[PDB]
Amino acid sequence: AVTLHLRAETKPLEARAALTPTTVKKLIAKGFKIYVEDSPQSTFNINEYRQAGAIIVPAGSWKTAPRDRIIIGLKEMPETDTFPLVHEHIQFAHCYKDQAGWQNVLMRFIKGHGTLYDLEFLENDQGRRVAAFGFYAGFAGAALGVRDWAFKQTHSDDEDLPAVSPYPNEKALVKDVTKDYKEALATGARKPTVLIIGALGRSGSGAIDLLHKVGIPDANILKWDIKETSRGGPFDEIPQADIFINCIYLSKPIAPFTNMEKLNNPNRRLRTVVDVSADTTNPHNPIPIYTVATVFNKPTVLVPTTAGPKLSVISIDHLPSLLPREASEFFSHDLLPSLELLPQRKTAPVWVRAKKLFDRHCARV
Amino acid sequence: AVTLHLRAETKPLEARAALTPTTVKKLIAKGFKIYVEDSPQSTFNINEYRQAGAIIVPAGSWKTAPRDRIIIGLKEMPETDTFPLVHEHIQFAHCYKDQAGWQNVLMRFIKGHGTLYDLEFLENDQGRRVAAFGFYAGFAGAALGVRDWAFKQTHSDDEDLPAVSPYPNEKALVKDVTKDYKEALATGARKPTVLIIGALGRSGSGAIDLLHKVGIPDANILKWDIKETSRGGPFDEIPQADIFINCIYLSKPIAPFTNMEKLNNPNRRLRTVVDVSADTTNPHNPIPIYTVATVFNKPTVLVPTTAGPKLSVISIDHLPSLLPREASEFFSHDLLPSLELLPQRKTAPVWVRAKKLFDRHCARV
Ligand SMILES: NC(=O)c1ccc[n+]([C@@H]2O[C@H](COP(=O)([O-])OP(=O)(O)OC[C@H]3O[C@@H](n4cnc5c(N)ncnc54)[C@H](O)[C@@H]3O)[C@@H](O)[C@H]2O)c1
Ligand SMILES: NC(=O)c1ccc[n+]([C@@H]2O[C@H](COP(=O)([O-])OP(=O)(O)OC[C@H]3O[C@@H](n4cnc5c(N)ncnc54)[C@H](O)[C@@H]3O)[C@@H](O)[C@H]2O)c1
Ligand SMILES: [Cl-]
Repeated sequence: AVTLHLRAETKPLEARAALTPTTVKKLIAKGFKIYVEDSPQSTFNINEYRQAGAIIVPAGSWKTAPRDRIIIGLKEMPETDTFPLVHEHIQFAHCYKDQAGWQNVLMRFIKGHGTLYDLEFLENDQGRRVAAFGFYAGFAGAALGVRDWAFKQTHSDDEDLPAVSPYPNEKALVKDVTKDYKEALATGARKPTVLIIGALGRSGSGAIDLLHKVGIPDANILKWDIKETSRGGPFDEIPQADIFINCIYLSKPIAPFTNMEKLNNPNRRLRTVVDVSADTTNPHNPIPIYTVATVFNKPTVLVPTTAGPKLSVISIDHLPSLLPREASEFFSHDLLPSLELLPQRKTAPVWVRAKKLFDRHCARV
Repeated sequence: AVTLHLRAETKPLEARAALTPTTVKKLIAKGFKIYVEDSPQSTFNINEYRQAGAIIVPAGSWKTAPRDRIIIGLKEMPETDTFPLVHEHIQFAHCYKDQAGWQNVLMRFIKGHGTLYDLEFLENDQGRRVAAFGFYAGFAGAALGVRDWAFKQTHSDDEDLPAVSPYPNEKALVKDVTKDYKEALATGARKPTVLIIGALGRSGSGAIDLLHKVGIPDANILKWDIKETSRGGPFDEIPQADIFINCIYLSKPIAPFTNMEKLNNPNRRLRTVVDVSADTTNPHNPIPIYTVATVFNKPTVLVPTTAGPKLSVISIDHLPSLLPREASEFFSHDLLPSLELLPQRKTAPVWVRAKKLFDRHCARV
């Protein structure tokens, strides 16, 4: 009879939810009791949770909720808040990797006799995260990649892709990319060849998924993972592709995929780099041709080349925000097996690892 | 505007389908035209396919269907069919690994100018299968493993687990297993510990799923993969578990996981071994404790031991046939993205690889 209480998000702009109406309903089928906070920034209507069996409660009511409820939320809590945290919480606390005030954070739990299970460290036994936002970052990344290539075909070099905003569902995004894509083809541009390094992961998968839905031929989509890069870069297949999408979780050092001298070639076809990895400050960044982390309001940045057509990078570090409903559905569904195991949290190693990680980190203050 | 024609299976006791009413409905929405044969032996009611929007046609219609329709089936043609095969066919034809009659099968295509796209060699660019039957193999294996362990609590050593028969659905199989599991716990047996090697793969995840659905604590389920076995065998944890489920894909020699010397021990708790891999014939076999390939009517074989309690092996090589419905849903769902590229089969690499494989084996006659 586990009880869960979905905290409304307070980080501004944040529209994703850690439980969606669909998983709330699955959870109720399993005998969970579920409270959901009314949150007007959430991309899900409160009515959808109500049809699903949720008990609707006011925003912020977690604070005064009985200490049997598990508080589940997605992003970290207000800085303004300094009161002791008494419940077990599930959330991204962003305090395990020395982000300043991480001690304040843990202090509030220590003083409350409260527990943090950190979404970011829910792993299976082999070290893979159970729930991440990969797919839709890759999906959204690819989609702006296409809109950027398309914009370069229909507008002069001195206009940049304008400021982009989130979409209420996937079908609305695909229609808009599709429209821009068809406009590009009317100018006589060749359909893009799109190179994806790291294609077998979550984001690679989403990228590929977007491209199909948009209508780029399958043979136009090159799908590289470990074995295709193993010789080491730079790779000639990068300047030659129209769009290059870097998905990939960087760990090892690794040689660069491409560099300024290979890209300064008047035979270069590459219009658009979409760095889903966005490991820009890393000293082994496989694509060191840019520095700016782009954002929604300014989604692309020029790569100053001496030769070839105008080349731009997308390096948004918050891509799944483009599609909050779908990023929330896939993530909640990724999380749900482990949620089903909350009645066993005191012995299930997914939950025990996360409690021990918490223990290890409190010992550090 | 592809047309697909779902052929009725003729292989004795084959109840699965390559397309389910559910993927038919998704394919129709992408603008495919789908005809479904009305099947005596299929686990789906023809109404389900009719209400998904298939056109219903008699058994055997594919034989004279126009050559615009792609004929999709699951298993092999009757050995006794000799007429020329004129269509594009998608199925498991089993003639690429030199099975007796492989030329005869190919000859039927050569005489007819047909084309085989073999379901078994449908793979991505990194050489991994797009669609296999792993999950419900592991799920059905685990059910049978838990049901054997339990039988050994409630019955005597001279009795073996009774013959099993396909189930109409998951819930039914789960209700049986749960009941037998509940009775076994009344005898004061310890909740079993189940070790799964190959846990991360398709069959591993199926095995984990069943175990959860029957209420085996997550902490009792030891989920091992490539990392956990690198030190190499034998492994002391195998004799110490109640149940061991081998879900590995075996691709090179590796030291055995266990052996009779280690099994021949007063202290051993291991009661039931489920070899889902069922690589009995292979020299690399990592559990060579048994020689017999068990079957539904006789699903365990005795392992003779000189010490410890009664031990059995389950080595059924057609586990997915016990849940033909679910097995079909999961297969058809995995194959679905590939079926969506059929308009592009002449250039989509996944299909071009299969056409290429076919032209290679044809040249061989
Ligand atoms: N920009 C964003 O908004 C955003 C959002 C979420 C995640 N991410 C980031 O995206 C990256 C990947 O996410 P993911 O979930 O898809 O990881 P993932 O593990 O699922 O995929 C990583 C893939 O890249 C492959 N790979 C690793 N190194 C490689 C190399 N040298 N050459 C070729 N292939 C290689 C891996 O084998 C794997 O298939 C991570 O850095 C993640 O933090 C970014
Ligand atoms: N018995 C049946 O009815 C039936 C039906 C389908 C498949 N299978 C068999 O199932 C086996 C696996 O099927 P799958 O779809 O789960 O394969 P899979 O590739 O999806 O997963 C195989 C897993 O084994 C792991 N692994 C490989 N070698 C290992 C080792 N030495 N130690 C530990 N882990 C190892 C891999 O990392 C992978 O996670 C295959 O041999 C297939 O032939 C049997
Ligand atoms: Cl073209």
